[PDB]
Amino acid sequence: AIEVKLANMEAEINTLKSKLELTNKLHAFSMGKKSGKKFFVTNHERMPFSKVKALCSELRGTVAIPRNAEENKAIQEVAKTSAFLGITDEVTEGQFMYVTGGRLTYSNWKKDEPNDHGSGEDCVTIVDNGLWNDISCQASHTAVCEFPA
Amino acid sequence: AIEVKLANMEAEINTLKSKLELTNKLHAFSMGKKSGKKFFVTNHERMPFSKVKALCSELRGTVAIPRNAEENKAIQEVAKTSAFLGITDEVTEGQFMYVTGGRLTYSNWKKDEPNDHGSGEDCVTIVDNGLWNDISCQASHTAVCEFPA
Amino acid sequence: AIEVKLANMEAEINTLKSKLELTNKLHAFSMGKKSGKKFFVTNHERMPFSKVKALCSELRGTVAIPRNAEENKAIQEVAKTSAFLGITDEVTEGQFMYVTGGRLTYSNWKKDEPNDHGSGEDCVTIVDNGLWNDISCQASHTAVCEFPA
Ligand SMILES: [Ca+2]
Ligand SMILES: [Ca+2]
Ligand SMILES: [Ca+2]
Ligand SMILES: [Ca+2]
Ligand SMILES: [Ca+2]
Ligand SMILES: [Ca+2]
Ligand SMILES: [Ca+2]
Ligand SMILES: [Ca+2]
Ligand SMILES: [Ca+2]
Ligand SMILES: [Ca+2]
Ligand SMILES: [Cl-]
Ligand SMILES: [Cl-]
Ligand SMILES: [Cl-]
Repeated sequence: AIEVKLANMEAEINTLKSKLELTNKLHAFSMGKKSGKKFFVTNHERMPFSKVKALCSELRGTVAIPRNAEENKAIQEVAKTSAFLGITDEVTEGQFMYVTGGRLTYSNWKKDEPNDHGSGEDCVTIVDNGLWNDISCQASHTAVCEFPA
Repeated sequence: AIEVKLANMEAEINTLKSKLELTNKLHAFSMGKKSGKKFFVTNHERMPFSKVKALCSELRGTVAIPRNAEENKAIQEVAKTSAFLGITDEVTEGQFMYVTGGRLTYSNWKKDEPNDHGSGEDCVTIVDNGLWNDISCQASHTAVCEFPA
Repeated sequence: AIEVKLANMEAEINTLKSKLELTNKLHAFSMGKKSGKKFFVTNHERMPFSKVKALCSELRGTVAIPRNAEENKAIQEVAKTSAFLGITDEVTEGQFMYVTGGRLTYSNWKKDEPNDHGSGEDCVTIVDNGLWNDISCQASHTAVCEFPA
């Protein structure tokens, strides 16, 4: 009994793991995930940067970051409005870095941006043109999370 | 060995449970669930109130109920068309009650409504502009379920 | 007590099985699955027929198959563009069959189709107005999968 039931439950657990993996594949598919491409998702809610980071972190994802023009357009299409990107110069003013770490390898700054305007701007929002504008991390913009290809 | 295998399997199960909860959170988010707000969702199918109740119950949710103007707008945008709300005045005519219990707090009745028109109207539909109209429970309207925040 | 921990594990696993089933049901509901009806899903990606089959099969579904006009309309609404159907005449030219078996019954061919045009056309796409056109299986069209009622 004991050992047989124990061996069975290991197979029951592996079966459930396979099923959950499949469920995740189906949900990603219905969410628009393209083959071998990272995908972006939003609940269309606007909130401050820290809340977006906490929200995407919970979902085991990260705040959306475009690494090229294609991804930048992908994020733009998903958000439909201004959306925070996972990029900030909070550590050293004027020096933008990915929240995941490192200096920028691609950018699409609007003319004369980033400018740390007025009282200060350490976050970044992709606007309705695909262009970028640094803005207050306290302002509320659309939450867009990113998941791996 | 046995006690160690069992311990290791309990660990795997806990991990699977967390992963499943993550799948549920990502799904709700992708479908528009707002932070700290109830999750409203529909399959766009129209059916009698009894069927709507059975359907949401089977999903472990309940027929959508607007507790305030914010929730009412939320349900309105998810439904798109006329949809049943989890409210009826089946016990005492004129006394609308939530299917989950309690007297109606918030309401958004249309002019000249509720009117218990014709042979009687004990159910409620959110219609145009998000206003409410009492209607026959046997009539077919969109099924919108709600899940907790 | 080993036996008590084992019985609890059995209860934990069964609880997970029920919860995963609920997650699958809720996701299908959110994706538009109507009661007693099969449902269709797409990620809007365009690809050759063999890729669509492979992808749908992996999700334990199949390339969408319109068995009647209601389903055809449903597939048309989900796809939004030209999409492959789970129907081909690869086995015997001129004789269309479902990928899962059986000779084609209901059909919605555009005038003068199918025509096995040029070097040949053994696949089928639902196009404009929801009508059908036989096309090369090597061409890339929208991937739409169907799942059981
Ligand atoms: Ca600063
Ligand atoms: Ca700055
Ligand atoms: Ca700026
Ligand atoms: Ca009555
Ligand atoms: Ca009444
Ligand atoms: Ca009425
Ligand atoms: Ca042929
Ligand atoms: Ca010919
Ligand atoms: Ca042919
Ligand atoms: Ca043709
Ligand atoms: Cl700031
Ligand atoms: Cl009634
Ligand atoms: Cl072909």
